[PDB]
Amino acid sequence: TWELANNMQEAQSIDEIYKYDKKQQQEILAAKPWTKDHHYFKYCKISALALLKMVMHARSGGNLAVMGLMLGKVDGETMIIMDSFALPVEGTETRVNAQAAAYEYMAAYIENAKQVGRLENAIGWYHSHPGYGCWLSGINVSTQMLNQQFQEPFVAVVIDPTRTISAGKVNLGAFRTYPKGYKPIEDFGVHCKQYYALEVSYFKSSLDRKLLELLWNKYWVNTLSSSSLLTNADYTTGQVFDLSEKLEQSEAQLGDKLAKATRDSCKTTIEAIHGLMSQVIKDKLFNQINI
Amino acid sequence: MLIKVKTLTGKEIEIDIEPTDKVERIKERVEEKEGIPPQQQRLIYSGKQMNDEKTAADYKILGGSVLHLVLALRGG
Amino acid sequence: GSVSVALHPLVILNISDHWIRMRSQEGRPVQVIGALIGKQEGRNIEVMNSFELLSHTVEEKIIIDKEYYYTKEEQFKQVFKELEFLGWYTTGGPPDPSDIHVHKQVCEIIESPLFLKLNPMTKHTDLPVSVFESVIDIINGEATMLFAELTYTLATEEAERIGVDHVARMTATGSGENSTVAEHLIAQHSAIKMLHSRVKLILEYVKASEAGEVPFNHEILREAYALCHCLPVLSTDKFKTDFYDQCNDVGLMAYLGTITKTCNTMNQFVNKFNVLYDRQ
Repeated sequence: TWELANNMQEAQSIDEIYKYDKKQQQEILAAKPWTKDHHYFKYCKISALALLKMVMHARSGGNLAVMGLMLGKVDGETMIIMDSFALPVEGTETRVNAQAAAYEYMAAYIENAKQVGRLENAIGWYHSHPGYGCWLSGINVSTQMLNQQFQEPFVAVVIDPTRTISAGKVNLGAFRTYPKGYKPIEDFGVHCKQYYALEVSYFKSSLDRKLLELLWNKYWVNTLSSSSLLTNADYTTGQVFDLSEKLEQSEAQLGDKLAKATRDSCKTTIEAIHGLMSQVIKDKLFNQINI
Repeated sequence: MLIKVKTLTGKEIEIDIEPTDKVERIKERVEEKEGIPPQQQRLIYSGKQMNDEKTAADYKILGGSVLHLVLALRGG
Repeated sequence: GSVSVALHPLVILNISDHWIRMRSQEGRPVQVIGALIGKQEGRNIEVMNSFELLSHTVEEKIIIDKEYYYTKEEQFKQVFKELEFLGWYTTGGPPDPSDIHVHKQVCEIIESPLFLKLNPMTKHTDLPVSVFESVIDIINGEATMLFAELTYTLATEEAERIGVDHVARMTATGSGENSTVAEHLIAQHSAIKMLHSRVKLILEYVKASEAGEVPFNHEILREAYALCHCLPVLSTDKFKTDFYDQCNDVGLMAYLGTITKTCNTMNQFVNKFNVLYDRQ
């Protein structure tokens, strides 16, 4: 009653994305929609479990560099990833070569997962960059060339362990690449024309959501003493600046983007009012007792 | 003579091999059918990489056990 | 007291993912069996990761096969070096005798295994997981394996908190029609309820001390008085002015953002109007 909806067994589309429609996957693979246009999938959604597994692998690597695979599927315009799987590769923090150990490891792990009951396939790979941002190098560009031109459904992931640890936010970067021939900012590197970037999103199930909320529930002091909107001021100002640029672009276009601008403005306003609401609730609870 | 090759992405290849054929020969044919580069194939048979020097001599098999091919994938 | 258990916020996610995978695959939720791996440091036991173990069924009983575990034990040794077998987990409620039977061959494999219980059908504030330690009875006859409940901690490395906050900020609230209010106003409601429970416990102790059930400990009451005198926090004029400035700023930020949603609806209305009642 207090939570109203609660959950005994009911779910929604959030829990629906975890399945394997064999006929649907077969027909999208056979139709091959992305082989006809270069500007295909721009949305990549990766589950939480894969994220933490990648982060732990990168941290266990230390100052050196690690490298592993990933598992998932593709659905329409979007890409779904929900598994991480590390590899036993070694090398200097500036270069790593996959020896025969990884070649015998990926196949063995795939067979073990198939025996377990897993049904997904290889979708890409993740490589850790210890310090030098998140950008594909020349050898990475060539490897992504060959991988996306031989194994069309693919995507690369680059993270920065050191900067993630120091700053406090993750450095997940999902990249697809433009094939050879199609020709039509120093941070991204020197091959900025050959490779581009993609947006990142996350999901979690109903059971995962309940477990995460109940585990994070042992954070009450920080929960009611955080006083947000005083820590994310720079983020909100940057969001408003990007809102202004998007609004200008939409106004120029009118002479759609307006829907995207409206959604972004709604998100920022919702965050601001949520911060104000938490502040008001704290003031009501603490400052209105004993006169 | 009717061997099957399954990759980790889903591509299925059906190839015909004489039992006494060399390993370079089978790579050459599978590159002809699909388009693999001539020197960049890793081939796995029953959880064991096929040695290039060791030519195939005894294929005591009619289906079932399948060699999975994988590409060299490396970064820096 | 036995061993100190160090649980990590990674095994639980693995169990939940496995459970949802099986529930979606089979439609009717079933029981899942896995493993637990980690480190043994003297009298301390810590869990790092967890991989599923294949289990067979014979008649009505469940049997853990040894060959699959033997093949998978050396496989993950390449990536994780100082990682060793600790125990296994399963989904369920109370410890049934089938748990004892399945734990028999686990004790056969490893002398003293741990046990993890996850209950997806929980309706209590306590942690759904539970850690049990195996005890061999001395009474003659059917020597049942006794489960001794221990305390589980929440030891975490540096990157746990940031990752859980990053994933929990969004939770796909805008796609499932769950309403962002039903997330924000509810997440802190539990914390407020916990603070209420703690204050209620303190008040109950103070009342009991007043009545005479508990002895007159003339040290806790001083702290209770000090806590009582610190309730009206920051009732100065500067704080009120700052709070009013914050409220006005957030109100203006909401005005700029309502004024654009209204404009977008305005644009969609004129676009639909220029086709119905006016040609071209």
